[PDB]
Parts: sequence; structure tokens; C-alpha cells
Amino acid sequence: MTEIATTSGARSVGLLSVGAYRPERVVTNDEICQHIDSSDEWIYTRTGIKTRRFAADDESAASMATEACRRALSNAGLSAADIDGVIVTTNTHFLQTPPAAPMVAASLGAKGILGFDLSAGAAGFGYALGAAADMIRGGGAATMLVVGTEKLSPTIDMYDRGNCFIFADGAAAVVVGETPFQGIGPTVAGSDGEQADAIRQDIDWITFAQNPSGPRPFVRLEGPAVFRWAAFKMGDVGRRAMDAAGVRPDQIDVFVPHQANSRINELLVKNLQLRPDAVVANDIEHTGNTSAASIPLAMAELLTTGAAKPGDLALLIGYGAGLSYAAQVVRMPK
Amino acid sequence: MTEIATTSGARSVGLLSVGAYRPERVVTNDEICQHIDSSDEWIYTRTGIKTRRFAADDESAASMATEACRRALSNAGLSAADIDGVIVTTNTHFLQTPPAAPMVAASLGAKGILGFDLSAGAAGFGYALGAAADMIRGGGAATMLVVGTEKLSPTIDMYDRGNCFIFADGAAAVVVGETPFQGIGPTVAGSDGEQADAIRQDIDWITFAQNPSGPRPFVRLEGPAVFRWAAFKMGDVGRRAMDAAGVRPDQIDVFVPHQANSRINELLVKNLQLRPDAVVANDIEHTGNTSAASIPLAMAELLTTGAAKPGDLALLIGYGAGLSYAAQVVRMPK
Ligand SMILES: CCCCCCCCCCCC(=O)SCCNC(=O)CCNC(=O)[C@H](O)C(C)(C)COP(=O)(O)OP(=O)(O)OC[C@@H]1O[C@@H](n2cnc3c(N)ncnc32)[C@H](O)[C@@H]1OP(=O)(O)O
Ligand SMILES: CCCCCCCCCCCC(=O)SCCNC(=O)CCNC(=O)[C@H](O)C(C)(C)COP(=O)(O)OP(=O)(O)OC[C@H]1O[C@@H](n2cnc3c(N)ncnc32)[C@H](O)[C@@H]1OP(=O)(O)O
Repeated sequence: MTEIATTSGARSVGLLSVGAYRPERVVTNDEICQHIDSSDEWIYTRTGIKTRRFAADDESAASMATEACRRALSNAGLSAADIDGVIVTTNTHFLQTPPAAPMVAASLGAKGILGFDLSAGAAGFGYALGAAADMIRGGGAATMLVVGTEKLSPTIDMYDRGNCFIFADGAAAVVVGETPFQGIGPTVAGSDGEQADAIRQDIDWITFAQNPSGPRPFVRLEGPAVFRWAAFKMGDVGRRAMDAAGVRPDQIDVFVPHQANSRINELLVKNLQLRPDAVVANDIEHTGNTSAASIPLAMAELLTTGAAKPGDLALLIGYGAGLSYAAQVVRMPK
Repeated sequence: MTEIATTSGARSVGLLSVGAYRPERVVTNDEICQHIDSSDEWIYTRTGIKTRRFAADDESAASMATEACRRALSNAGLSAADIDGVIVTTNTHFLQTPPAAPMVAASLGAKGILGFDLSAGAAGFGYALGAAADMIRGGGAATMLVVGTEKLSPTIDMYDRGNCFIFADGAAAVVVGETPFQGIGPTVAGSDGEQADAIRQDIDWITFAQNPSGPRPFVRLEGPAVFRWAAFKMGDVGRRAMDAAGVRPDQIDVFVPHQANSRINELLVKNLQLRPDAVVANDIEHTGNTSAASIPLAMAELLTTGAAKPGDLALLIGYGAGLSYAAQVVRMPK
């Protein structure tokens, strides 16, 4: 008999940079209301959204992901050659196959590197970040790209009074690699598969394919149900993430929850009992909810405005579809 | 400034068990030959396939994954309560969201546990396995389910003379957890994004959705290119996985390549230069190509026939869409 080798990589792993891509076209609340009975004022006070970006027709979750990666690499002072793997997290790659990751890799000039697509609603970034961290620590890679990307706008039913003003397009990537001190806390994650219907595609693609004369699929949302779940449960998730990371709530400088809704997030702020001067991500204002892309996009907004600084202690909480959640403490990149 | 804490999991991780779900309906080559100009003889000698199983209309990738997990749990002497996380790998979950994993978790009676969907063509399993091992060793979980599942049959163009006889339905899961001795070698993985068109959905869902009554999407395949790529490249992949695991080719007792084609796989046998008596998975004979699910399904097939024993040193090689590949040495479960 023989033994399978026991291996390990670098223990200390961190975020080296963030890179954000936001589509050109700006969509105002007045524009969104062109098919629903609503107002700009209502939408804003209910969601915290003022505007959002929609990508062009020639753009995709993969294409925006690539731009986001190019930017993250630039901000890290690295090239494609430095990366060992890419995990794409998204809910809007509109192909059963091929995966987006290998495509992104080839467009970056690193066609050979490992990679896969990971889906878990808005929690995808948290799961993907944790996954890169585990892999790097396990020695399966030294440096990786983790990119959240979303082209949600083609899934929106403009007549849906419950959600048409919520979702938007964009991508953001983080470079993950070895750092002098631990930059990514342990992953806290879970789900509620009993509420799988709360955020969904209503009609599966095959069903749609077989009945073209029926309705087409759209994103459907049980808003209040999600609101209750998130505002009620994400305080404990955050607490477990900070506990695993061995940091107190008073030590958090930056709160970056998934940008689902500003009312939920400000509720989670009070709940987590961060300190008064704690910086709270509000990228939802002109970005809207970009699911898997929301957290890294928000990290980038906090950094480009200087509201957050490199090295700040941050709490990331992703929550959403399937009813999935993932959270971790991290040191801000760049 | 406080340093972020690091959590720790198991050092030795293994496959405790495997469970296989195979759909009731058997589709013979002659049945496939009702819509293409071919013969049973041709298909068999060119692919190694005699028959394949197709799932019922009311079955899905998530539902077969669930049955597969239940059996895997049963074969390990465990219940849902013992599982900390589930990763569903598939290419045929026909919803952008919610993800399959939380749904499967809830059907199993463990609705809270962490989980996500992983897509990487047929290499999904290897990536999913590698990720589960990384998370367990990293201490994000102690015991996990990794389930490969595929309902490919509704994506087949029955008139496509190049592929209609290749893909099939089924699911199989492994229980992954701590073992006395190292049961899972290091992941060796990569891709070839320049050949993303080799195996693909021809029409993306959104384009299709905006012209439903026109042509619908189907799985398309540049077979000779894939054949060439796999037979020429997977020998070195295997060799890297074995070198990583610190094992010699003469020490492998069981070869389990992705069941894409029996001609490719037998070429890889000669290429890797395994010993004469080494057991080679040939589940493809009556299972067909089940992508993400093929390796676990084939593992299960070898064990139920006694051709393989639990504890045998196995080389797993997954290759397919996006042009992705993942390989590792492991000890057989159950
Ligand atoms: C291609 C397919 C692929 C589809 C698949 C695409 C992939 C998707 C991937 C998603 C991945 C994720 O998980 S992303 C993260 C998920 N996050 C979220 O969904 C955000 C969380 N959502 C929320 O918190 C909520 O939606 C709120 C609070 C923002 C929305 O509040 P609300 O639900 O509108 O409030 P409520 O009044 O109770 O709701 C009912 C309605 O609002 C009222 N209303 C609306 N506007 C007005 C108004 N101006 N004046 C008075 N009332 C108004 C209407 O009566 C309307 O009726 P009616 O509505 O009853 O008709
Ligand atoms: C909703 C959408 C989502 C869709 C998305 C669904 C998700 C998919 C997920 C996939 C995930 C994976 O990675 S799965 C792993 C992928 N694996 C594979 O694809 C398996 C590898 N493939 C192969 O080995 C190949 O396909 C072969 C060798 C089986 C096919 O060879 P081939 O068909 O002979 O190729 P070709 O050179 O075109 O043949 C040329 C000529 O040969 C003869 N010929 C060809 N076929 C036949 C025939 N059946 N019977 C008699 N003769 C024939 C003819 O004279 C023909 O005519 P003429 O040309 O002279 O006129």
C-alpha cells in the first residue's frame, strides 16, 4: 500500500485589489416607472435606489466579468500570467454550457488556467471568495481571480410592480493571493431551501422551450418574505462571521452587505451594533441590486470615494436566491 | 489592528460512500437511430455506447441529485443531520436561479446547511470534489455531499447525427469527510477557453426568449476536435495528478475517466501506461455520457459489480465543455 500526498499552500491569504465595471447606460427611476404605477420618490424611500446601470445588447455576464478582471489585475499591478485560476460567480450566464470562466480566462490571455462557474444567488461572491481562499490555502493555486458578474436587465418584467426597479447590470473582481497577515476570515454560510420560491425564475427554460406560445420566463420575487428573512436572520450570520474571524463588532470599520435593499441593510447595521462611525456600503444608490456582483462593486465604490481605506476591517454578508447566505470578515484590498 | 483568525479542519479527507441514481427508461441505439442515418453497430464501435437512460418528464437535475444523495447517505450509514454542506455540480439545472443545492438540502431534511451549484462541463465533479476537500480541510465544514447530476436528454437534437446518441440522464453523489488516511489527492485542473465552441448551447436563452417561435437551443458538439483534445492532452493531466498525489502509474488499481467516449478512454489507458490488470471504468456502455455525473456514476458501477473494491487507488479525470478539466487520485468509497 501507498499513501496519497498531504499538501498545503500559503496560510495567510488576502484581497490584493478590486476592479469594477459599470455599464454606460444610466436608467432613472422615472424611466423604470414607464410600465408600473409608481414614483421615483416611493422607489427611493423603499429601496434606497436612485438610478441603475443596464448593459448593452452586445454585452454579457462573461464580457463584463472580463473587463472587471482586467481592471482588478491593473489595480494589483499583475498580469494574466500571475493568475492560477478564476472563479466566475453569477446567475445570468445565459448558457447551460460552456461555463463563463474558461471564456473569461482566454479573453484575459490566460487560456490554460483552472476555473468554474458558481451559482448561489447574491451569496455567490461569499461562496466564491471562501472557495478561492480554501483552494489557495490548500495549495491548489497561489493567486486567483474571483469575479462577480450580472446581466439581470434582460430577466426583468418591466410590468412587475414588485421588482422591476430592483435589479441591474455590472461586474467586479477581486484578486486573491498571499499576504503578510491573514486577510480573509473563515466562511460562514447556510441557506433556507424551504423558501426557494422567494427569488426565482418562474418558468424553467426547457418548459419554456417546449411551450413557446406560453408566457416567457421572468425574475419573480416575494419581496416582503425576503425582507423579513434578511432583516431577521442576517444579524446572526454576521455575528458568526465576526466570531470565526475572532473580531468584535466594535472593530468593524466597513460594513458591505449585499446591496439588496437599503432598508434591510440599515436595519442590519443597528442589529450588528457596529460603532456609530462605521462606514456602510450604499452603492445601491446608483448601482441598484447586482446580485453576485453587488458586494465587490460596493467594495470598489467605498474605495474609489475614500469612504473606505485599504486595510480596513470589513464585514461582507451575501444573501438571496435559493435562500442562500455567505459571510466573512476581510481586510479591504487595493 | 487585530489579525483575522484562521480556522482548521481535517488533514485526511476521503470518499466515505457513493450513491447512484439511474432513470428507469432505457433508450437503445435503434431507438436513437429512428431520426438519424446510422446503425447500432456504428454507434457502439465509435463511442462504446450500447444504451443510455433518460429521465421522466416530472424528474429534474435537482430531484435526481436528491435521490442520489439519499442513497449515498445510506451507503455511508449517515443521515442528513451528519452533513454540513452540499455542492451540486451540473450543466442541466434549467433555472438561472434559485440554485439546486439549497433545494436538494431541503428535500433531504437538512434545509439549513451551506451549498452552491458548480458548473464546469464534465469537469464539474473534479472541481466540486476538490472544493469540498478544500473546504473540509480549511474547516468550513466536516462532512459534505458532492453530487453530480444531469438531465441532458431535453437538450438533445434527436436529428443531430453528430451527438444525439452521446448524452444521457442520471445522478450520483459522494459523501466526503474525515478518514484515518489521506483519501483525496491534490486537484490538478485547467482549461482551454479558445475551444469554448467545441461543446455548447448554440443559442443563448435570452436571444431565444426574444424569438421563442423561431429555432430553439440544442446541445451542439464539434466531436473530432474534442476527441483530439482529450486523447492528446488528458495523459499529461493524469500524470500531473498522480505526481501531485505522489503515486506511480503502476500503483493505480482503478481508472475512472469521464465517460465521454470509450475510444478516447482506452487511448488514455495506454497513454498513462497503467498496469495490465488495472480496472477501467466502462459505465458508458449502458449509461452513456452523463457529463458532471459520469465519474461518480462510473465509480458506483465498478463497486456494485465488485470489479473495484473500496480502498482501491483510483485516478479520476474529468474533461469537457468550456474546455475544462479536473483530475485527482483518490481511494474508492463505500
Ligand atoms: C429570464 C428569467 C430569468 C430570471 C432569473 C434571473 C436571476 C436572478 C438572480 C437573483 C439573485 C439574488 O438572489 S439577488 C438578491 C435578492 N434581493 C432582493 O430581491 C431584494 C430584497 N427585496 C425587498 O426587500 C423588497 O422587494 C422591497 C421591500 C424592496 C419591495 O417592497 P414591496 O414588496 O414593493 O412592498 P409592498 O407594498 O408590500 O409590495 C407590493 C407592491 O408595492 C406597491 N408599490 C410599488 N410602487 C408603489 C408606489 N409608487 N406607491 C404605492 N405602492 C407601490 C404595489 O402595491 C406593489 O404590488 P405587488 O408587488 O403586490 O404587485
Ligand atoms: C437547451 C440546450 C442546452 C444545451 C447544453 C447542454 C449542456 C451540455 C453539457 C456538456 C458537458 C460535457 O462537458 S460532456 C463531455 C463531452 N464529450 C463528448 O462530446 C464525447 C467526445 N465526442 C466524440 O468522440 C465524437 O462526438 C464522435 C467521434 C462520437 C463523433 O464522430 P462523427 O459523428 O463520426 O464525426 P464526423 O467526422 O462528422 O462524421 C463524418 C461522416 O462519418 C459518417 N458518420 C457520422 N455519423 C454517423 C453515423 N451515426 N452512422 C453512420 N455514419 C456516420 C458519415 O458518412 C458522416 O457524413 P459526412 O460528414 O461525410 O457527410
